[PDB]
Amino acid sequence: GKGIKKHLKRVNAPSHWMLNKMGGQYAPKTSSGPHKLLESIPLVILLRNRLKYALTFDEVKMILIQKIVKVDNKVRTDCTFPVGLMDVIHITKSNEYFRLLYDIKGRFVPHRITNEESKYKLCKVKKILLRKGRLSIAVTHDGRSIPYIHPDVKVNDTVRLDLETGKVLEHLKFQVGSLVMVTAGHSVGRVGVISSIDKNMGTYDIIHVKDSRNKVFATRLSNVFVIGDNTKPYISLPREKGIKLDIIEERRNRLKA
Amino acid sequence: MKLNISNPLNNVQKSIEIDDEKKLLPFMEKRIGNAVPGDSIGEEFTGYVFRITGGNDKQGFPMIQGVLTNNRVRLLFKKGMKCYRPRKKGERKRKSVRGCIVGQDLSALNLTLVKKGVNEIPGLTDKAVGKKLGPKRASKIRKLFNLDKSDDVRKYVIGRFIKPKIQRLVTEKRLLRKRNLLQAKEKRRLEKKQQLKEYKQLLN
Amino acid sequence: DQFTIRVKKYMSNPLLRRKQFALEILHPNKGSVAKKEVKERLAKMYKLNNVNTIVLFGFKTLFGGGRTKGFGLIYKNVDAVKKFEKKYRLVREGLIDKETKAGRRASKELKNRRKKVRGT
RNA sequence: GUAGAAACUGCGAACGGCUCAUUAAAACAGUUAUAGUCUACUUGACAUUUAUAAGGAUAACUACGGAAAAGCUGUAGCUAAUACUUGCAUUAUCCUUUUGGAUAAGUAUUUGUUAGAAGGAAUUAUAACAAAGAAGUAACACGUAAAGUGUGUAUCAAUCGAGUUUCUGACCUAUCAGCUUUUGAUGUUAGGGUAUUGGCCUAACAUGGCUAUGACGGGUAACGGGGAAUUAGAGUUCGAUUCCGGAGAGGGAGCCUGAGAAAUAGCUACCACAUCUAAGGAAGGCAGCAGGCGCGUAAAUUACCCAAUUCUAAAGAAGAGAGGUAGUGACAAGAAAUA
Repeated sequence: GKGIKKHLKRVNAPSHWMLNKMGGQYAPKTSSGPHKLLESIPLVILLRNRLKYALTFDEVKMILIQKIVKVDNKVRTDCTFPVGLMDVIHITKSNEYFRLLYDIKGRFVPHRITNEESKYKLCKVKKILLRKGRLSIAVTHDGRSIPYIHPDVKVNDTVRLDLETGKVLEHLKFQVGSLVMVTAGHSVGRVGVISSIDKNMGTYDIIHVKDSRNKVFATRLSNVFVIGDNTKPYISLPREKGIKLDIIEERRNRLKA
Repeated sequence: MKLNISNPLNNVQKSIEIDDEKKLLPFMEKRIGNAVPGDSIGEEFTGYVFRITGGNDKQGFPMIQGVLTNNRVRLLFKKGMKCYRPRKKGERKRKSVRGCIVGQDLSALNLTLVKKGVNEIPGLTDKAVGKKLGPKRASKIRKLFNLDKSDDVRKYVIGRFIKPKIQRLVTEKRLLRKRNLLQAKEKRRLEKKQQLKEYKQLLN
Repeated sequence: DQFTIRVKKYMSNPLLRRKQFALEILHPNKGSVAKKEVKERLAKMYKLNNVNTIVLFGFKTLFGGGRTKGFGLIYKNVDAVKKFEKKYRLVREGLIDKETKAGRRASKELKNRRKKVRGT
């Protein structure tokens, strides 16, 4: 037959998964869920190859059996569960909270997060639908459906979704001064203020983003994520703060120690 | 030749082994389900009537009720056909089968007695075996004993000491499940109403 | 004999009730020291009253001798060892005995046992 | 309470593995579309026209049997189920104006008449009226804060995918120059069919469509690509073979179940082979892993294990010739004795 493929070859795995060639012939195919396979990482990899808590898949299963790891404050027990771009995974045993982010290089890194920030996740809206009764519902990057959004929320906006109540608290627009983070581009993981946008009739829309050091980089509209206004980010960025350094000064300031 | 006679009322059966062709001649050209006077087999069988209900041909190929021939045929077998066991879902197979008309080919016959005669047969109508296992549904127990909804029927289950458990009970956990569903629906409607109200209030 | 322990990337793992680390045993001009000695060595290092809560694996003596790298785990207790660790490792440690070694004969027997061919 | 053979039920077996025969604008690759569609598991939302809980019927099993033989099964008797099947409040709207009165009640899908947050553009979302209208909304099982979960279910959305689809890109050959068009060739109209668009098919109609910028043929010892050898730069040759896509399971065709197959360690038939037979009849598909014969210049063990990687399940705990380990191994590659 020709049904859905259910295996993932090790070399065919996404690059940011960052697995070794000789470490077996297969990679864990993420179960279908809230995030795309390419745009996410299974929690098996998250806490075997990143947190190093478990050194085999079986120990990953042993961890997951105890309802101790919660993705967005709800217990998850699927080994190949897609965690996705930004969300709060809380481990109760060590009482630690990680918000998943990108880095300037473009891999998925857990970021240590305090309790007050761990109940406060960001969701980039992707679609605005209206169902029966003229009730509007937002489809977010998280694969989440939020009914009864404010009318002022637009298609590309980003809402602060509270983890417990699942309700939006406030939304951020996509003006030319809005802080943004690139999610899949050549400049994945970069953070900037959106210098400008341009609308292409019937084709991809490009936006040019200004860095902290006045560095302009362009990207497609489909893979940007508003993370705040001009004032400041609404989350805590990793140690590079989303500032991608050039290949020269990166070596230069790595050398000095 | 090996007439397997069954009394379903007593749930008991007897194997009669015969060889003479004139003895079973009256059964010739009688399709399945036919009632035939079971007289010529022997003196004791005089009086009873037998319902022809199955058989197996000389090569062991069983009989059916559909194909009304006197020999073997092959045909496709469905999932719900009564002479075939599928190995996987939706699998169909073509197998030989022997027609319902009975002739001088059957290596075995299966018959049931329908009408009592005048004699008695040892072990065929003397003793009887009951259900051999009681019903499990509470409705079945309630119908068998006729005690309506007066009291729990778990005290009036038949023994093996050890009793099978009864389905479709009136357990307090069942009642709790129903009330939990009710209150879940209620609070869901309540949160719907308040969230509609807050949407209306934030519209302006 | 005289040797020294060196423990690297030591991190607590409450999720498995373990603490994970890598061990290099420096024994210059001396052969490889068996696992028992390093066992009570780190037992007194971490003030452990019991030694069977130790699992040691992946000991490589390196080129030229005098060093040996490896991995070790402590456990909260024997119950944690039994719960969170594989049976081949338990057998290697010696706290349980090996199971029946029929192997793939089970597979061939299970294929011989075709459903409703053996009434039992 | 703990378990629990068998069996019914559920899920999977459509993944994986192997091979490269077919295939020359086909497949494939980059680039699009799906405003022309389907989509199990998983994830998020969320529902409409006897009840202190409804019905029969069956496996396992019991006993009587047949056949040389097989994943063969006949008759009689019971019983279960999350197998199969029936079936029980409420909400919203208008008026005096917290409150009292008054009014209305089908999810997809289909038809007809209208109004009309987003897209690039709507016959869009949605809404109104008139007709139909599936399937459902728990007659189900275990227990978490010093009320939860599992299983199942309508619709939408996401996700894992898929089918079609735009543009562009291929080796030799003209001792292949005109092809296609009754028998669909090119297009229109209407319909049928499909998950959807489409000559995909049917009917009517028109005479179109491609071609020296090589059509149509022929050849390929041709699966395509990522890639490999050789390279100063150009180039030339190779790519069965780690990954991706395609195709196939001796050759054809047909079909059931299923979300997904024109499946082949699923079925049906024919052709070619070929096994057992008491001669009546049964049963088969190593281009899966080993291994054998044959062919050849030309290629390994009828080994061990699920410990790692990962998949399936009723999902720690079972399986997995996937895969890993070792054996044979002067295919290649690296270091390096004979002082």
